[PDB]
Amino acid sequence: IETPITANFREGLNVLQYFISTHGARKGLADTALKTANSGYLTRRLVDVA
Amino acid sequence: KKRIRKDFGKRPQVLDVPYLLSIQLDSFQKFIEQDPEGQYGLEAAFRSVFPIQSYSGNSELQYVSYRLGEPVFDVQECQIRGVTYSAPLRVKLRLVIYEREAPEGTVKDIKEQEVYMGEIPLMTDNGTFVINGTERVIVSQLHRSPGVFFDSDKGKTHSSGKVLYNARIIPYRGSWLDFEFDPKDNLFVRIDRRRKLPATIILRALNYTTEQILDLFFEKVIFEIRDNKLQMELVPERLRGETASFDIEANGKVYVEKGRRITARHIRQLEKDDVKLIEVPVEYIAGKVVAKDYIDESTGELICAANMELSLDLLAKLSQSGHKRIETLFTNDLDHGPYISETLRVDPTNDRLSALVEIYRMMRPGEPPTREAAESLFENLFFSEDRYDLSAVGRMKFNRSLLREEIEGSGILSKDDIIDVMKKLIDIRNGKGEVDDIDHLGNRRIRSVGEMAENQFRVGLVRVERAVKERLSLGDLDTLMPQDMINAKPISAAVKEFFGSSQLSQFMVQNNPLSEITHKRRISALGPGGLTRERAGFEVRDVHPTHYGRVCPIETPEGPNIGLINSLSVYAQTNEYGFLETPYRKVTDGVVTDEIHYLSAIEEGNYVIAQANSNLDEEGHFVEDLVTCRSKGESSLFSRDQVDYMDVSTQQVVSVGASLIPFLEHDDANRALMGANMQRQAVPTLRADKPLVGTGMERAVAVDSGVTAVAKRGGVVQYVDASRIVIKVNEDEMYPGEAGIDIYNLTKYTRSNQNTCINQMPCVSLGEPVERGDVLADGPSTDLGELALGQNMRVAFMPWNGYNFEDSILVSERVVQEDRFTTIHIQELACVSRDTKLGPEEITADIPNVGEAALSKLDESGIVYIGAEVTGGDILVGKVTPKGETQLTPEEKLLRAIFGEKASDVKDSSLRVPNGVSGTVIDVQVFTRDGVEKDKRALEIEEMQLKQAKKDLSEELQILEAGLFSRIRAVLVAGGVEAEKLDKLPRDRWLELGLTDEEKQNQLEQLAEQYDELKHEFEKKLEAKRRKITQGDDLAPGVLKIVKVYLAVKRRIQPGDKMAGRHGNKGVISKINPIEDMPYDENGTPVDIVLNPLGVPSRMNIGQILETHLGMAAKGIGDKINAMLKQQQEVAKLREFIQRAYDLGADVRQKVDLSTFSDEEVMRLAENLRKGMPIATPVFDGAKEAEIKELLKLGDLPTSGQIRLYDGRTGEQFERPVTVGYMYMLKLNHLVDDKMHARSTGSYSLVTQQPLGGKAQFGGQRFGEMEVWALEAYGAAYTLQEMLTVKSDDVNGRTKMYKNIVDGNHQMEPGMPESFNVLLKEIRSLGINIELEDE
Repeated sequence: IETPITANFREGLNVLQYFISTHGARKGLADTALKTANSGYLTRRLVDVA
Repeated sequence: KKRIRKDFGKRPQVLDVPYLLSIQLDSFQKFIEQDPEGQYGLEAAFRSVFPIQSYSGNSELQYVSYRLGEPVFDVQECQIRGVTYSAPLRVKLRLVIYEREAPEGTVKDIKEQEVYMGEIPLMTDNGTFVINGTERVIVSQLHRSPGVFFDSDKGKTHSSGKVLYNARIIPYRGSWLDFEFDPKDNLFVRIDRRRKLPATIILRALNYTTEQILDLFFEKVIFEIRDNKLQMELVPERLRGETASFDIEANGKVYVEKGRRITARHIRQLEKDDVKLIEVPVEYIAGKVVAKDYIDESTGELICAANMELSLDLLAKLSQSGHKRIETLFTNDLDHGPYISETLRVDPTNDRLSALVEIYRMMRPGEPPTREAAESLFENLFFSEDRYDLSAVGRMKFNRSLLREEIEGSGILSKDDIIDVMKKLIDIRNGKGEVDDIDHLGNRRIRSVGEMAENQFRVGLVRVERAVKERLSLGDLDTLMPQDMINAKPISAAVKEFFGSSQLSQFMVQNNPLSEITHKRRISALGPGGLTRERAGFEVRDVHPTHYGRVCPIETPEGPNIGLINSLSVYAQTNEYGFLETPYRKVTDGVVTDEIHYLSAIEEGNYVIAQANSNLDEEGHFVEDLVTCRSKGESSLFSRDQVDYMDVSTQQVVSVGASLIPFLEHDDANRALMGANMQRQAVPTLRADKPLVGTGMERAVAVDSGVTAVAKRGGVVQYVDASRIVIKVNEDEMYPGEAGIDIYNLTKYTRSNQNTCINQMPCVSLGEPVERGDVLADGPSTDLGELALGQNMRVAFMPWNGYNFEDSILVSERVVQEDRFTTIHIQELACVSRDTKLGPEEITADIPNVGEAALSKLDESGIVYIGAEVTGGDILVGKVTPKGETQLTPEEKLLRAIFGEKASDVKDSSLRVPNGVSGTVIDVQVFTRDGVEKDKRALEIEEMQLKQAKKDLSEELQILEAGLFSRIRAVLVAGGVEAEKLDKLPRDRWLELGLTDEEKQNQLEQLAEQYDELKHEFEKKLEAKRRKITQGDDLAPGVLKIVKVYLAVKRRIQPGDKMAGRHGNKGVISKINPIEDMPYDENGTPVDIVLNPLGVPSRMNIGQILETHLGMAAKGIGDKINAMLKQQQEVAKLREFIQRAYDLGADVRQKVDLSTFSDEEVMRLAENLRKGMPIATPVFDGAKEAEIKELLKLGDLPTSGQIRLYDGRTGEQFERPVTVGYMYMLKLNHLVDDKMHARSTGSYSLVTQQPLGGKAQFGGQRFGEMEVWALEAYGAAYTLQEMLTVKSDDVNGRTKMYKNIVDGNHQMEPGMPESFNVLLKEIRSLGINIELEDE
């Protein structure tokens, strides 16, 4: 994004900058969401081989 | 004297949060208008099924108005009882009969008013539904608008797939309609996402010739033939991106010479001179494609057909012929590619017939298509509502896609819609124009609950409508209106399926009032098999910049689903036709108006809207000319003259779950997500205490939602009970006598969905004039009118001793000594008796093989009384079950035919208490089928109620007697004094004794009438009770009665419970350390809860700390104004200390000076901030680094924040001060999974020898392959061996092992596991064979 953010956690964080950081905050938690359901999927492809 | 409310952040709230139930009520109301007439929702679906027209009969069923009949019960008997609650649906119908067969003379219009059709549930006074037994709520849906789009590309992920654009149509019911291109510059079409077909096969089926198709994707260029030469209607705009193949000259001026390309400059040069006619060679036209057919008007022979490419030979005949109007196609190599021109060639079909047949087989391959079937199917693809309906809103959104004028129209698509769309698709593929915004709310529409209920209702209609046509002939004359036509079966089997089996709808979260309101006001991205699944969502989970103030981008549940749900924000609301419109304060010039207006998601981008984080004195002036303003995604600095609109507040940005968060701006979205979920997992605590920092939404949730009881009409309270709050309304003369009696029932101890208990403790005392809108009773966790989930304790952040490692919580031993976190849990244990091979089971207390203490608490019917101190082992339900001839012994067979049949036929099979849990009975279930005779079960309880009701009269007649006779005596004595004489004769004779003529005699006469009148009212009052008890009986969906005993166990705070605040700091209690070791201040008051400061560096949530400094200094900031200035007015021994101790702390001129202001002045200075008792802090616009620090030096006691404590273990000076205060935390409810799962030896399965749990025996933990590789890795062999042998499967292993351990020795070496046997046998039976071999 061409529009950086100046406000931080300490001072008054407006509704604009808080909304921008949400974009990169959705990814992280949405990653382990499908891994906690079955983490034995990736390992299965390797253990059954060697 | 007038001042300001004085609080954190200067953001005046003009329009308070509207009804939160606007998403449920408003939607479902317009859907099914019970009280109102018939319009929208169900009505919008009746005029599409009732108007049936079956030939060979001429019957027309006209619709009038639908009116919901009478419901089943109230709203409390749907939880405490076993009521399914299903209100029948009856609609007015007036059909006319026009027989067309044999002369019978039957002509009349019989009007069958009400006809039962389908059983659709209704919505409660709050916004929840009930089908089976538990509360069920339907969550809204959100997907792409049912119309057309223009994405990038798809399907070409395996190969290259470069330079390829496509369009997609996503309906709700029917087939798909795609349009993609291939590397061969050819367009195709996908129906129901199947094999690719020519994109011109669907057009021909709509009665379109080859000549017409060409005039639906390309513009026509008219060529003129005069003076034996070729001309052309030149169009500058069309020359964009083309090479000059000839000398473009006009009026003796060569604009573009042959050779050089045509830029954008030469285009404007032609538009300025208005050049619309130039000379063009024959080769230029040869590269074009003729539209229609052109024959020689001199010979009569065909020169060239349609679609055929022109040439130097074909054009040579078109010039000699004599034509003047040559209509061809304009195609080049760039912004006008011949895509459709090459589609007709790869199209097998040639007309409409070959098209309808080809499509029919493609959809339903099997039976040979016919003349009627082929046409019927096609019309039911995208041209019929009964199979393809894009609702009444889809049309509106579909119009703005093609830049249409009007927005109204039909739900189905036309032959002109698809074509106009494909036109834009080509433009994008060419170069002109770009893609469309998908994530934009302009496309992603919200599906209200009402609409959702209509979605599963329209399906059941097209299923029953196919039966009303046939049964129409089965009717005699004019009597085919009631059941002799429509059937209420196909509909019920279609609607009930969604209220249970559907993934979109799940169990209602009632573990907390706030958790309930956030469930209704929730949006889901998952739905039917016509949308998206769980596999993909990397384009819908992520919030779009356009989603501003319409949905909180961080209100999605934490766990399996992240970003798939996300509830709905606050001020945002589903308007009329989907388009979510968030409120905006219309501000003219430099004056802000208090008026509000709902702007569309597409209208917002047309106006510039300011922000809420802007300083405003009142509502008539602006702080600074240049202030940060936002548009529709960008950020620019506008003046107060350019500003047209402005946000309402910093509340609409988030939801009600995030609005409660004090310091949300100081928290990162990561942990802020869980912070809103901790409130969703709240639990009704005993000591309900409101936070020391409110935003202004804790009072709105309780009032609007069905949490706090609201009076119907003003009146005077006479009595206040815990179970009922009677309100004596003065509908007549003002007297204590009965009049407008309106009883209000308060739900006490009933089981919810999350095994929680909802209570309503009355607040109004004796004699208190209530007003319309006042509170009468509290709620599950509400204190008075606000919301209070958790509690307020003393917090001291400090790494204790290993305990608070990751996410752990340490609490003093005082927490268990007091029931501050003691919540109420309710578990349901249903016990059903079914038909046995020997006969129906019985429910009696006669159950052998038990102890005396077991049948002691049980009555003479097997059902335990209410209020029994039961425990692990005690019997709750007295159910019995026959054995069988196989289980019978020759000894008990003889006495079976001698001492009676009911002697030794049945055995022991009653419901006991699960091992581990131990509580008390709070509610028993009563049922008795009429066909099974009303035994001692429904007779004893009845007799008891008859005895109580009779006693309730003897006590009322006693008080009434000793209440009036004690008054008539003081009147009789006055004048006719008879002391020792009146206390002799019976009380019923005191009425016969008259008194000298006087106004006093009238008093005795009136009191004689009041006695007989009232008494006669109490006598009939008992009569009414002796009716309902001995009248009709309601049963359960089960068979042979059902006894549901609810168990309640005091769930104290024990190791394993998880607690968290409102910032996202989720943790679990470690060890309950005594008040001995735990540190404490210099003034006693030991620390209650201790957290880990290390949960800040990693977990970015500084906000939680801000609350800590706000809780400690709360005795000098804003609460000080209401904790000193308010208490000094009450107690006279405080007014002498507050006036002096205040100025010494706060010397700010802004603050209230107790020394100057009097008792009257200060009083009014404490009413401006009464609501915000524990100060007030908004969401993203409240506290500040500068404001806070200043407010910490005004009251007691520490400075800067931290303060010097002392170690609880050592007791010496604590090195360097620490941050302490009162943080508002919250306890999380305990799910069934939290209950310890103890198992050692239980029952096993049949086909397999795997242990299986259930009611009594707990389920065994699974040992997945993941755990297998663990022990497989270690050198251990016997450990993992028995793991899947002696432990579980192997049957001969579980026996020998147990018989060896009880002896004292080791278990015999693992022989042959059951797995080895079963598997081996599954091989021998086959063609192969496995056999074990020795060394």
